[PDB]
Amino acid sequence: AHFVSTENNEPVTLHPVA
Amino acid sequence: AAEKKSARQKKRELIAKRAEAYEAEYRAAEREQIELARKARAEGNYFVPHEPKLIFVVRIRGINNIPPKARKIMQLLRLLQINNGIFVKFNKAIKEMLQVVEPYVTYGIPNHKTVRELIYKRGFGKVNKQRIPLSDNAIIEAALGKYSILSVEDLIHEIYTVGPNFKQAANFLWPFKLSSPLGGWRERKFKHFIEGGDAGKRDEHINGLVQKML
Amino acid sequence: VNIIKKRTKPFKRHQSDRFKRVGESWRKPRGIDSCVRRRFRGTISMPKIGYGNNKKTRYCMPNGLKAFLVRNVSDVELLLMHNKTYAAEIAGNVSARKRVEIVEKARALGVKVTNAGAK
Amino acid sequence: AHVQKKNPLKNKAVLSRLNPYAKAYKANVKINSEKTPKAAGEKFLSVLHEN
Amino acid sequence: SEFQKVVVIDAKGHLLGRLASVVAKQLLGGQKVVVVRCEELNISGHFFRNKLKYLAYLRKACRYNPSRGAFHFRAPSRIFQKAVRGMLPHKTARGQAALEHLQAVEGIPPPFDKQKRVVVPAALRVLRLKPGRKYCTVGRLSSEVGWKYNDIVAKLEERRKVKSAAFYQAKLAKQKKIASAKEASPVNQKLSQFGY
Amino acid sequence: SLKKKSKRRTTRLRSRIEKKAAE
Amino acid sequence: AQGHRLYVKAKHLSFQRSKHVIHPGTSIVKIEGCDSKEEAQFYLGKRVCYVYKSSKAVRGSKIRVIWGTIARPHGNSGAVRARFVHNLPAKTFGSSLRVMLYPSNI
Amino acid sequence: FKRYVEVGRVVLVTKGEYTGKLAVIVDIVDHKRALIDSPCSEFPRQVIRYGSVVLTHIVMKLPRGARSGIVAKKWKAQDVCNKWASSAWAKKLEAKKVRSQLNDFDRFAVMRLKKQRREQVNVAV
Amino acid sequence: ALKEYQVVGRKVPTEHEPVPKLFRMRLFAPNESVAKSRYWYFLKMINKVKKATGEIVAINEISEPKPLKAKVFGIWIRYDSRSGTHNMYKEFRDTTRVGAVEAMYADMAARHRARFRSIRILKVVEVEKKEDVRRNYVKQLLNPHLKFPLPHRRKKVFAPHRPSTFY
RNA sequence: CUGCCGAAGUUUCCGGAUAGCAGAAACUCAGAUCAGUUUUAUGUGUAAAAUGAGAGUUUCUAGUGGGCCAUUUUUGGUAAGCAGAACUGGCGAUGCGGGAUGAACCGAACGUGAGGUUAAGGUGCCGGAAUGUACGCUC
RNA sequence: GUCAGCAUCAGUUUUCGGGGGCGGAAAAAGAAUAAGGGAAGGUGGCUGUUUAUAGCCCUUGUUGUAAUACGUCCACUGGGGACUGAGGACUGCGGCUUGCCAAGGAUGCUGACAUAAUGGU
Repeated sequence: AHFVSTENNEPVTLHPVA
Repeated sequence: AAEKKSARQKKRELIAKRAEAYEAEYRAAEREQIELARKARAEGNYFVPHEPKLIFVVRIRGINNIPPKARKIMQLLRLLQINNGIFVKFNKAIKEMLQVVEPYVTYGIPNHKTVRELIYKRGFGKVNKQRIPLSDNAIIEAALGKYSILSVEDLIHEIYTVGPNFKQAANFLWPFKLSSPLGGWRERKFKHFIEGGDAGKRDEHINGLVQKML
Repeated sequence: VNIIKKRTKPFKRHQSDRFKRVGESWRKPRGIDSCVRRRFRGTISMPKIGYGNNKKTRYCMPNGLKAFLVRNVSDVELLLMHNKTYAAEIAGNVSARKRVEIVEKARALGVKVTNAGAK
Repeated sequence: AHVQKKNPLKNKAVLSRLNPYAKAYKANVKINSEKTPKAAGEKFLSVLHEN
Repeated sequence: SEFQKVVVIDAKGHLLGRLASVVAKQLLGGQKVVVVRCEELNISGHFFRNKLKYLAYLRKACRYNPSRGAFHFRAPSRIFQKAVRGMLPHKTARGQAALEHLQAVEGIPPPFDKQKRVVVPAALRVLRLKPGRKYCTVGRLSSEVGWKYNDIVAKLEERRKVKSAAFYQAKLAKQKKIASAKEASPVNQKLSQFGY
Repeated sequence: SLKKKSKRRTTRLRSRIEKKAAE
Repeated sequence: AQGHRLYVKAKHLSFQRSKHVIHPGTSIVKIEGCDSKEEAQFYLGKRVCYVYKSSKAVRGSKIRVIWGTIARPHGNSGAVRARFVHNLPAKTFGSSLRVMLYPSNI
Repeated sequence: FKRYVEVGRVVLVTKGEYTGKLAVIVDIVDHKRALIDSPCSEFPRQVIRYGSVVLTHIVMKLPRGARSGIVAKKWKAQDVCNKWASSAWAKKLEAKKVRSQLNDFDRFAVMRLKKQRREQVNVAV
Repeated sequence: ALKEYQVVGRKVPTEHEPVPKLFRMRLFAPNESVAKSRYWYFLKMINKVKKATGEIVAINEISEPKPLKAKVFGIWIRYDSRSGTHNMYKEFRDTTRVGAVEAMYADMAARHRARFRSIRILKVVEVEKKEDVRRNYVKQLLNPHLKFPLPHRRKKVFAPHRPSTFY
């Protein structure tokens, strides 16, 4: 396995578009 | 007289040490993954578990009305009968095979209990092109002594962890002849597993299906 | 070990019931459209090698011995060493005088007689 | 040899034959006996309870 | 759950199909069933719709000798018996035996008016039909198709109600006496800890 | 039926209905 | 008079069958008072018998009996499957069977 | 009507693992669901469907959405317990439960009880 | 039963995009495998992110923070019809976001004969104020004096007495 | 009479020789080659890892040389049908469960039996199996 | 000889429980108990208001290593039922200690009946 950093990689929430 | 008894007794202790070492490895690997996930969650970080190098494939469709292209692959997978389960080395060359026999087989990630129970109950070795039950460690020892596999626990380890000799171990195991599931399949079985059926990839639910089949 | 037979009814030739000219002795149907050779439902069964009985109990009577045809007192003597394996069966054309002689000799030798009380 | 196949899971004696380690296994171990550290980042909770 | 030798079913407020399917199963089970008050059965759908149903059933007849066609029976008991029969293997000896173990009668004849009449919860209109939905009654349907004993059955049932109610008053008066003497004995309250 | 016409259809009629649906 | 009947009553419903094939070896039995497969687990292993009468006085008796054993539940409604020493005749569909209380485990 | 689905009504659970218990409708969800709670610790606060309960005639004052503790406090204050038991319906249910748990020896004593009770059958002429 | 899943994923890192954006969706599925499959289908249909070139970085089930409190949820949906183009908004009153989603799927399948694939969840929000509550039946459920008779009250065959079927 | 092996169902050239499928005999081959398969690489084709299987040839001698149905692509279309190819399937040599009944539909492929569990389809009654559970629509 | 009943086992299987690890938001809840915030589908009070003579919602602390659900695992355990008994001196792999054993396939204890039970035709 490996690690991934979220520092300056904050997740953007997405929801489908009509 | 005494030489063979001493050698077999020492061999018995050696297997016990290996089995103890293997059991600790599984516990440590599970514990360390949990610690890594816990630390990622505490830091807000995201931790990706490694890809599963092992997959267990069960044929769910019979020998009737199957295209020749799909038929040859199950011939190469030794899935010559319905409700037959085998171990496959999950890699880039296998993902494409299983993607085209998606409507005919199901597969997923087997845990240790699934592999341990399968070899204990349905474990049969291919000895001199014959289906001999793995009823004692000497059967495995004479057939896989070149690859330093001496007992059922060694065979389970070589299958579970996908060691260097996984190809030899998987080829040694005659394809498991599983029964019809206890409780049955879903209402519609040949739909894709995602769409409410019981075909294709199912990840960690291959265990819940296999326990029915054992 | 007991004797168990895979089947008890005989295999009858097809339509032997309907026709008196068609004997009940089994004959394999060569008809191409024969639904009975095709093994349809409700049709009668055909002789198969799967109906063969146990090798260790084949040719054995219910009592567990094998019938051996005997014509004279000389034949019975040949059954001295197999009285627990073979049971003497006197032939149907043996006269009444030789019947009683065969039965007495077999009884003295300890050899079973299958049809002793006859003629 | 091996006239009958006996399942090691249902046969304690056959399991001993196949696996000379089941005699000492210690299946259940108590490891959550110290102060349980509630490990969850505050930003992770906000992302979890988002929208 | 249980059975009796003879089961008397009071078909008032029951549905034709729901009751018949329960009855047909009991007959094949080996029980004897007597369905009384067959003229009080109910059918889903409004009266005109059901009348057109049967009328269309009357149309079923051969050109040759209509006496060889389907014999249309107008009595409510005969209507109910036809519904039961179609739910039975009536072309076999097992089906014929089950039919003979059933007796459907209009009203309640004297041999059955002095016996307890059970009801089928699975066939009751008040439980099976949504309130406000249209339902017909076989008695009115039969009397319009050609049944010609509606009035007399109504009169005979009125007399049966009067005689039965007088019996109930006598039994209730007797039950009042035994109820009064029930708790009069101190032994009832002595060890009533067993729930009796 | 009950109306004027049988709801049940002829087997060759069903197939050609499937054929007409296809084209 | 009601100091007897140490048995539960039951009815021989039919054979164990598909829509078109019967298997006369095992019979479906409706034990009364039983209402679920969980309730049928009590009656598993009990001794069910079929008591009938014949013309001849065998052993000076007009009544013969075919024994049997409750095997497993059949469906969600509490019916059971029973295996008799001699498979029951097809004429007993709907007849009465007696389910004894032995071998008991209560 | 005597029974209405309203906040503060005591209900009897009929279907589920809590059959026979007494609950009170703390809040109403919609035409097919209701949120209930009971003072007894064995009965957790949960959402139930109306098919699982039967509306009892006992209605006690209760603010909408009250927490479990205050529901118990109101339950103790208004003495809903043994107020349900005061009804003849509850006595029949409890007597049925007692009869269910009786063993063979207790049933024998019952027969002697009712035989002695039937002994009198004495009425005035 | 459905389970709410928080799904976060991204494309495989490459010299072109060494730090790809982490896309997170809140979508409902019976299990994790279905949730990831629906996530990848949505990501392809929205951001044109290929399933093959991507991977899943985090998956987490979500429990209702207040499952014992009655709430009203408004759900936006893009239903597919014969024309395959529709968008509606529906309100459901219940105690769990999963329950509202469960009710919405049953309702749409009951009325418009929809399916799980024809339905795509657009947005789920918790409307807490009676002012923003729009539907009449929801308002008549939030009335302070709500009380009504219980409707549809409804082996042991051969009952000896007639049912009370009332109070 | 039983048992075993078991097709072709049509190319390619002038009724055929040929090939193909099925067998036999005799050879060599296991540090070897194959494959109705998938990856990798080079530009759909070519070349070299995965998985399965012992893999090859030479002789010679039987039977086959039709069609039907369906999918997809495509060629035109036509009142509307359809017509022309290709494509691999299914039948054809083959019973069984279900679809009320059935050459082509869903499952499933066969020695004789016991037990267990399922597929497709079902559980009001005929009929083996819940007049199950939950939410809606419909007179 | 026939047919039964039970026990201790072996093989296949089905069906109920009990106990204990581990995991997730180290469940979410919740309860009890301290802050602050907000209000209503507005209670006492006086249509309008902010816990009073009902209470509710939100956040935090605490009780906390809370419980429980759930997933998962036990070479953890307790029962009920059905089918099967192939093989025929000894070898083997193992366990407990020469021996004993659930360890390379069923034995033991009893009955009833023979004028009948079973098997037939």
